Amino acid sequence: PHGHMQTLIFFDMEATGLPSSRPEVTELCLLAVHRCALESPTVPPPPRVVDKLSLCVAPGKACSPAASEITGLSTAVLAAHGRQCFDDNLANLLLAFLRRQPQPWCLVAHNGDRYDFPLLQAELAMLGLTSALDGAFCVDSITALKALERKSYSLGSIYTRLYGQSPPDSHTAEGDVLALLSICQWRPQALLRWVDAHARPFGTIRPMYG
Amino acid sequence: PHGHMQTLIFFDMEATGLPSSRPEVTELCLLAVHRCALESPTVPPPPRVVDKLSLCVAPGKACSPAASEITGLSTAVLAAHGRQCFDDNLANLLLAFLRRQPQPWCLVAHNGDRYDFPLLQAELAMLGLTSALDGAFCVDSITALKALERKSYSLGSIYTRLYGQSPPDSHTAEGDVLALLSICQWRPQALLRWVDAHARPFGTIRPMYG
Ligand SMILES: CNc1cc(CN(Cc2cccc(Cl)c2Cl)C(=O)c2cc(F)cc(F)c2)cnc1C(=O)O
Ligand SMILES: CNc1cc(CN(Cc2cccc(Cl)c2Cl)C(=O)c2cc(F)cc(F)c2)cnc1C(=O)O
Ligand SMILES: [Mg+2]
Ligand SMILES: [Mg+2]
Repeated sequence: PHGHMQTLIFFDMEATGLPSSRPEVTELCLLAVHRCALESPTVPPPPRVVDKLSLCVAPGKACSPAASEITGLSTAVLAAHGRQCFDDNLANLLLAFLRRQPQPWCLVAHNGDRYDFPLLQAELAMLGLTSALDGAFCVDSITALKALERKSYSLGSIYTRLYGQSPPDSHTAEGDVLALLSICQWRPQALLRWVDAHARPFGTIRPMYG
Repeated sequence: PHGHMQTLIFFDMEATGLPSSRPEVTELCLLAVHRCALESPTVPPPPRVVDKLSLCVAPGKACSPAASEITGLSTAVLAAHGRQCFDDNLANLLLAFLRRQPQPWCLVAHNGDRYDFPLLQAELAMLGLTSALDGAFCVDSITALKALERKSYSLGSIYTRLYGQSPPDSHTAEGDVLALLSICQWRPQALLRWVDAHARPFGTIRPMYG
């Protein structure tokens, strides 16, 4: 018996590779927007009032050449920049950031069901924090945007169809979240309605592995 | 006997007004850059690998009309977006974010000595966390950039003198930090040298009030 989502947390991660490789997180971005920014609003500017967290993470293994080409990250470069692994302090930081947002929380990620949600659950499981985000909800924006539009349903393809130019910085987690936000601002009332109707408990997401 | 700063945390806050008004924080942005991004690098792009935290904060009082005009924030709007006050959870979040960066840490803020540093110390003092950032260092970028250039020494004026266009989004904490970073990337080796030579313990910054 959940109510209306109060915060939409636009969410994207980079990783060492695709799911079949048992990947690890290399970058994450959370962009928390209060529902009022969508309910009561060429390309729309982001809301003035948002919370943002963008962090790089040292994975415990090498990125694949393909992963490095598309994400612009490598394990060696992350290490040169002194990045720390996905550890208890990181999980605590994520939770403290989420706690600054009104509940209910809904993570919104493009192909989140395939990529971002199961990998986040796997990282948390490795720390023994298997219930840390049980109270959050989640939606996959490709599922939402397909349903609403009813071709390619990549961020870039959607954005270009809606706006005309290409999105900026397609190759970072932050760039992806910002493009997703812009898409979500096209018809924001409808998007928000769909999320409220379809949000799933994060606890129902199985870890990608382990 | 401190060594070389390992992380430069470009830092800007918005507040309810100027120091003589006993102001409170309304927005903060931390952009942590590893020294290697400056030491071993028209307008330079930001480094690929950075950590960023941008948060809005509910102050315990109204912003002045002048503050609202220049920052684009008001107490009522922050409240409509469900923002929380500057509390223990916030202080913990800030520390957890800083702990993901290699030490020594140096906060870098434009007119930081007048604005950002004393107000941060005042907020922490109100929570009884008077030593929380004792291990950090700080530099005021107006002091640095004056010394290095050796007219207006605002962010916009410097940026325009260095690059040609105007900076983007002069009216947000994040916009300010990003412009500051761009300025710092002009002659980054010299900037970094100056910081290492002049960094001050954050503990020597007196609270703005109280
Ligand atoms: C097609 N669109 C996406 C693809 C990915 C998969 N990638 C990037 C990647 C793309 C190609 C080849 C490779 Cl080798 C890699 Cl790594 C990830 O970084 C990624 C992240 C995750 F959170 C868990 C995961 F398994 C992979 C992530 N997000 C989107 C998006 O639309 O936001
Ligand atoms: C002139 N440049 C700046 C001025 C301020 C002062 N302001 C903005 C403001 C400007 C004018 C009139 C008003 Cl009424 C207000 Cl509020 C703050 O928001 C501010 C923040 C602090 F951290 C503590 C403080 F006391 C004020 C902050 N930063 C810069 C900068 O260069 O980054
Ligand atoms: Mg993605
Ligand atoms: Mg400032």
